[PDB]
This record gives sequence, structure tokens and C-alpha cells, in this order.
Amino acid sequence: AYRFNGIGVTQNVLYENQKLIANQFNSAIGKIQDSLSSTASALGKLQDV
Amino acid sequence: THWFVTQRNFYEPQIITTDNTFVSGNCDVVIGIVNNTVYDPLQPELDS
Amino acid sequence: THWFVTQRNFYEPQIITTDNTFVSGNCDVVIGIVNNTVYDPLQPELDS
Ligand SMILES: *[C@@H]1O[C@H](CO)[C@@H](O[C@@H]2O[C@H](CO)[C@@H](O)[C@H](O)[C@H]2NC(C)=O)[C@H](O)[C@H]1NC(C)=O
Ligand SMILES: *[C@@H]1O[C@H](CO)[C@@H](O[C@@H]2O[C@H](CO)[C@@H](O)[C@H](O)[C@H]2NC(C)=O)[C@H](O)[C@H]1NC(C)=O
Repeated sequence: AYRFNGIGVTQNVLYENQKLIANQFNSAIGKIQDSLSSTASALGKLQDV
Repeated sequence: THWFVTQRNFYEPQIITTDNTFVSGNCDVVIGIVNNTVYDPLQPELDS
Repeated sequence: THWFVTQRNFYEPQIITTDNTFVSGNCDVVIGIVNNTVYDPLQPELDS
């Protein structure tokens, strides 16, 4: 609620959408696993070292 | 026992009022909401 | 001679009111405090 308020989006924009926001977040974290499961090409920044 | 509103970085409790709060939607929309009196300084000022 | 309130970064004075100010405590606590009449935009609107 504060986080959203820290970007000028008033506290109620979380509460009126809270389960949608958690679904968007859960979807986004899901896509990170599929991205990191597919390929090593993202970690070129470490595998190059 | 009693509800208040306060600044997050330092406990200084204030009377819950329409000067300290704003409204959106209705009571069915928000998770975790509770029942309480919201006071308004305009009320005694009209009535007196 | 007269007390006004202005934003910190460009001089644009205003009459001191309960819309321009918030209240805490009493005149003992604040080192270097002064007196002036706070205008209340509700009183002429109740009285007239
Ligand atoms: C919660 O805050 C309220 C308001 O300050 C407290 O109620 C007051 O208690 C004092 C004694 O401590 C009484 O003199 C007042 O008359 C009470 N006012 C009201 C509006 O009830 C209350 O004691 C606090 N609750 C707890 C559990 O500490
Ligand atoms: C602000 O105004 C009050 C009166 O409303 C002043 O209070 C007086 O202060 C002196 C010095 O302590 C006392 O002798 C008087 O008895 C006080 N009068 C009252 C009615 O309390 C106060 O001094 C003023 N302060 C400033 C900084 O202007």
C-alpha cells in the first residue's frame, strides 16, 4: 500500500485490485523460472567471468 | 481498544476524521477492513 | 507587522488558515513560538 503510494498511485489502487496484483506477481515470478529453466544465455554476465 | 490514525515513522495517534482520511469504493471491496466512527469537525460547528 | 505562510522555494504569501496549518499540542513546548490570529473559512459561512 505504501510502495504504490511511493510511486504516486494512491493506497486504494492496491486494495481495489489486491488479488489481481498478486496474480500478476505470481505470473511474473513463474515466467522467471521458465526463462532461467530454458537457457544459460541470461547468465552470460557470470559465465563470462 | 480504541482506533486512531498515525504517521508511520513515529507513533503520534490522531483522531480518525475526514481531514485525516479519504474515501474510495465501498466496504465490500477491501480485504482486512474493520468497523469504526469517523469524526468530522464540521458537525459541532454546524450544530452549535 | 503581519503573519503569512508561503512555500519554501518561491515567495507567494497567504493568509494563515486552518486549511494552511495543522495543530499539535500547546504554546509551552515549541522554542521561539509566536502569536497570530488563524482565520477559519467556516465561520463567515456559518454566520452569514
Ligand atoms: C486507548 O486510548 C483511549 C483514548 O486516549 C483511552 O481511553 C481514555 O482512558 C483515560 C484513562 O487512561 C480516560 O481518562 C479517558 O476518559 C478515556 N477516553 C475514552 C474516549 O475512553 C484508553 O484507555 C486506551 N486504551 C488502552 C487499552 O490503553
Ligand atoms: C502569546 O499570547 C499569550 C496570551 O494569549 C501570552 O501569554 C502571557 O504570557 C506572559 C508571560 O509568561 C504572562 O505574564 C501572561 O499572564 C500570559 N497571559 C495569558 C492569558 O496566558 C504569551 O506571552 C504570548 N506569547 C508570545 C510569544 O507572543
